[PDB]
Amino acid sequence: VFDDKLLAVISGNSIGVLATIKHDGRPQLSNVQYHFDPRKLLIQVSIAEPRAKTRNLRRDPRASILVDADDGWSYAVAEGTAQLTPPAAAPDDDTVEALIALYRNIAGEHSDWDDYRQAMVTDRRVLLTLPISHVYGLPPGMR
Amino acid sequence: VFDDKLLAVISGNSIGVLATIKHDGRPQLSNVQYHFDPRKLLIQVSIAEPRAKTRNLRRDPRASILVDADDGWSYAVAEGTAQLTPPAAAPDDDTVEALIALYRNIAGEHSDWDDYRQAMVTDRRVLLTLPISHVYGLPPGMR
Repeated sequence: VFDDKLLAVISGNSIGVLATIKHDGRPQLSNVQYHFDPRKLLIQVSIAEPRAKTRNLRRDPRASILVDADDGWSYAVAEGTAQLTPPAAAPDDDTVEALIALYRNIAGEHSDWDDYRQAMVTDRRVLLTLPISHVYGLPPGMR
Repeated sequence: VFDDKLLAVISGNSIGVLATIKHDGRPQLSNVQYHFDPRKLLIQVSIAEPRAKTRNLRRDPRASILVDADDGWSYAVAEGTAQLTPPAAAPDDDTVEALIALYRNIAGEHSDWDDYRQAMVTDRRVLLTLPISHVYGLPPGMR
């Protein structure tokens, strides 16, 4: 279904442009760090619980992330309907535990897990899981 | 002021991620080459009529462009309402002249302007002018 060349771009990077839908219908853009599960074909990112115009994400979870290739203009865009965990509220709740696994997948073992836990709570962190439904873009070539 | 920091990010780059809105309301992402006019605070890009982004802009002109700072992580996002010229129809029309102006600003003096003129018509090129109405993001020093 998906172009392996585009999936390779996603696999060879760890940051991209996340796009969600604001109340007025306009996309909200940001540079985020992500984890890509190549078998389950899903992308995971950590965000603070949205507020104001960005909160619309809660009622319309359609999202996309653009990832840059290593050549001149190539890029891949993963599209899907995001699933969100409730915001982190306790240093040991299910959400934080899930965010610890995400951190491990993206950066590895943290130096002060206790600091991390409180940071997640202070930022009302949400783990956004985006199962990939559509992949498009411009595939890089032999180089 | 703070906006000056976001505008400096935009002024210091020539590529960004354009987000248009699909027929169904979902964001559509792609990258684009651009020229920033500090004089009128405009972002100018060359797009082809048949492309998805152009068709999206013809129905809903709202657009956003995210640009990375020189650190590749900090960024700025320009939000505004796109103004599109009709597609180049004749080698000497105003749309072509506007595209010649853009080419000079982005790449410099073309070797064969007559060839460029023909090319713009063949590709149904359009000049996208995005006056920056609002800017947001996390400029250097905030990440």
